[PDB]
Amino acid sequence: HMASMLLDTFQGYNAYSSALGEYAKQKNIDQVENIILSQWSFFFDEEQFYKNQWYTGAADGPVDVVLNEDLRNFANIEVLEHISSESQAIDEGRKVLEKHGLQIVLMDFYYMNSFNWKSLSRFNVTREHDPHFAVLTQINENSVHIIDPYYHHEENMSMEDFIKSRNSMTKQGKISFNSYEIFSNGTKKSNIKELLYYRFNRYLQEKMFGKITQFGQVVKKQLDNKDRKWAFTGYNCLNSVVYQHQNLINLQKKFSLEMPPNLQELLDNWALIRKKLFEYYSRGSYNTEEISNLICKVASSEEQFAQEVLKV
Ligand code: NI
Ligand code: NI
Repeated sequence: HMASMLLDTFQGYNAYSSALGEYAKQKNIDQVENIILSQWSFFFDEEQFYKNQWYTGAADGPVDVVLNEDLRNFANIEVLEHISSESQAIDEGRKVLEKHGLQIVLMDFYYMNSFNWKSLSRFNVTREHDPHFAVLTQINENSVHIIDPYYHHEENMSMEDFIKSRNSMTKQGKISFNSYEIFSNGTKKSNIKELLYYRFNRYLQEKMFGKITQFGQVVKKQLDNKDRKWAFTGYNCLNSVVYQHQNLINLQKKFSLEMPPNLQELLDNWALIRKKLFEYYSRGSYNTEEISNLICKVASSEEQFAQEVLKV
């Protein structure tokens, strides 16, 4: 685990958007960052909930397909998912690094050291096989250098561990050396007002606020206080929603946008939902009716907010 201070890597709103945005920043690719920072989305998969997979937040994953569509539609940027093999992945990395200097790779977070596993043991943290996105910067004789943009860490990983991480079965499915090529046959210029108008229109038309209500209604039905792991998953999933709210506050300041006056209050409500979910998971604090009521209140507040944003 890393000695130095944290890296000033692009946060985005999830691991995928973090990696795309950090890649775009380092390689001077315009549009990508603004398209990420203007995203406004919510999903809920009740099937994923009862499999205790990542069932809510800004976007399904690990690959953010809606973000890929936005990059194509707004900037004519195509993010191609390549698959490779145990015998080919490193040579293909060498070719990518010589041409581009960076390779975006799907990795099993289990093998990464952005989290100090030794020190976290004390706090009853488990080391899970979760998919994550890293940026490969260097291939050496027996090791590689990777950046973790989402967690603002970097490390030298053994060639053995790097290959293992990129060939691993995770809780969400199999990695086979997946990498992400950012391509344009002719980039297109988008604007902040267009990006927000399209996002907030889609949010209302697809009734994404309804998916918050669904999440809340499903929380209300968790009557078993002895099985709370869903609450930790929910806590982690909603980080993406907090990041979108903060990203929109930061867009408002940068571009002097007119916003409804309760954006910070909505962010605060999401932070409270996350606090109550974590403390419920951790030591059984609060109750599922209390948490459900708050999720259903924010659902209505988010519907109203999206309507008010589209008027201005
Ligand atoms: Ni650290
Ligand atoms: Ni800590």
